[PDB]
Amino acid sequence: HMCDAFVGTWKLVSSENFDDYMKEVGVGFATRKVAGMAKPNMIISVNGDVITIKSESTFKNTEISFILGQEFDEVTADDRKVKSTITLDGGVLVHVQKWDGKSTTIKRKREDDKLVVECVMKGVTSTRVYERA
Ligand SMILES: O=C(OCc1ccc(Cl)cc1)c1[nH]c(=O)[nH]c(=O)c1F
Repeated sequence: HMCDAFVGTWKLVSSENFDDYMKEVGVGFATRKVAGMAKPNMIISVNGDVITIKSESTFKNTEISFILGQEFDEVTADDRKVKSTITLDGGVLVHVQKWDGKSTTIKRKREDDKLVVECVMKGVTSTRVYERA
């Protein structure tokens, strides 16, 4: 039952500071513009120890599957090749991506009826709020 409150289909309802977060990460202009316009759904499922997180939008469809604590290589929507590790820390999914000596952290948590995504690169945070679809 690990992650039960995360499982389901979620739709983006608000975003703050996402352009600035993408600039900090190194995302180029055209990708920032099209990615920032996207209204993704996030589809989270669990089968045994394997968690799958899909993102679907008009920009990109992505999918990761992973086991908590077990590093994996990920191609991000902006085409970075990163090494990722996702853990559960006090009920928060904490996703760390490493590439080219840089690091960013994406936290996903349940708050009331929302799934809140916080993306942090150095001092820049973006907050993205999802509701059940
Ligand atoms: O920032 C996240 O990915 C990093 C990223 C951000 C922008 C680009 Cl172009 C590529 C990758 C992320 N992950 C999620 O699961 N939901 C979100 O809303 C979300 F923004």
